[PDB]
Amino acid sequence: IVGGYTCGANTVPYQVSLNSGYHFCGGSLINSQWVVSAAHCYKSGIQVRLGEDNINVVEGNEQFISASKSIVHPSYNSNTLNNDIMLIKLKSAASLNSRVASISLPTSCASAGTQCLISGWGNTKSSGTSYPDVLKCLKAPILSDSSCKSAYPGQITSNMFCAGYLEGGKDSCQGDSGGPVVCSGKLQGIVSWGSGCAQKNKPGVYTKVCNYVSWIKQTIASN
Ligand SMILES: NCCc1c[nH]c2ccccc12
Ligand SMILES: [Ca+2]
Repeated sequence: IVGGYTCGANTVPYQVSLNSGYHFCGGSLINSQWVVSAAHCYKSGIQVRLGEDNINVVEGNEQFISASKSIVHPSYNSNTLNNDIMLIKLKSAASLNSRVASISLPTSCASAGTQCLISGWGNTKSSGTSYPDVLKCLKAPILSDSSCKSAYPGQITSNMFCAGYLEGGKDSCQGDSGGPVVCSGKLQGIVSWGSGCAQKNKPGVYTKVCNYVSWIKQTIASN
């Protein structure tokens, strides 16, 4: 997260870290046994890390649980990043508490101008590289479809939205991928793609979770 703030430990209880020997992606806990992330985050050998703040230190609130299965969306296209969503099932159910908690799925899609919280352990520089150990947060508005389409001609599908600032300086970034965009207590987005981080006129692009609720529910119900 570029231009954000330190969230504070365990203040974003649904935020998970996906670890394959190192943190590679974020995710959102949506029930005791399932995580939602980006399809571009797919790999084998994932351990889900819940209750994290400093990802490099064991601070006492973590649960580390291996993934038993991953389900990439059937229509994901890695080239266009259309349908950039994936479910991860835990080998065992997390123990839910104040510091490890699920986030509700949307009942309706959020509008342009809604204020959201974006979070992650990704790069904090738009040109350099610096990775934070503690969770970073950004408050950002959803942008109009028209402005998003204008920013990225020919690339924005019905399954994506922009959030952020056209002026630059505040954005999600590398390593934030798969992480949450929560608006009014609902998961509305997943960190998906952008052109660089925090560049003028290149806001971040997010998977539109509201479009996937039926798939997520049905998938969970049968897996
Ligand atoms: N807005 C951040 C989108 C993003 C995800 N992974 C990345 C890697 C490099 C640059 C941007 C990104
Ligand atoms: Ca830790």
